Amino acid sequence: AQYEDGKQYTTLEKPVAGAPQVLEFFSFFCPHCYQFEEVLHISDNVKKKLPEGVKMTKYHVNFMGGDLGKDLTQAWAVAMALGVEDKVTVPLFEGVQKTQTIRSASDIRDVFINAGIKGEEYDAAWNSFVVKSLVAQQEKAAADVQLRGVPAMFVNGKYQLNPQGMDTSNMDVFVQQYADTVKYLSEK
Repeated sequence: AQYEDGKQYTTLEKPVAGAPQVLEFFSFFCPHCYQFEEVLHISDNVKKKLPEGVKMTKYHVNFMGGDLGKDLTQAWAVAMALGVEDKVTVPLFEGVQKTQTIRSASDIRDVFINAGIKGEEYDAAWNSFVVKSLVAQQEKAAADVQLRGVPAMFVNGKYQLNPQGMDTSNMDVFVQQYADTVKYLSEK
């Protein structure tokens, strides 16, 4: 057929109960994730095609970058709690990988301050248990899909996107296939 298990996607041996409908994993340290987000715009292209009543969820991962990697997962939790993901995603990627001016937790915070988030507001969120549980949720989700690498995307806790089974040709043909595959999986 057009969409095939083992080609555009794979099927988790162990489906995840109560998982987000569309779950993306990434790291601000991840060069392919930079490409995915800032050049290919995978998230946005996927969202433009998602059915009504389907939400996209995006989690950060710890295993790249040591202590700064975990700081970034905690800051991503802050971004989720404050609902400012679309203000900090680009300057966090560029700060980590382009300018490489993000080297400490304070440098991360600066990105939020510069983006208009009040210091008191960031710090309260940073130290909150709501953010601790969001960090735990992201870690839990990684365990549940038995995550081995980023970027990655899972649909309805049952299917894993398999970009190596898609075409690499035109980045755009690739992006369209990826987005088309997510939509197909969402309706499966």
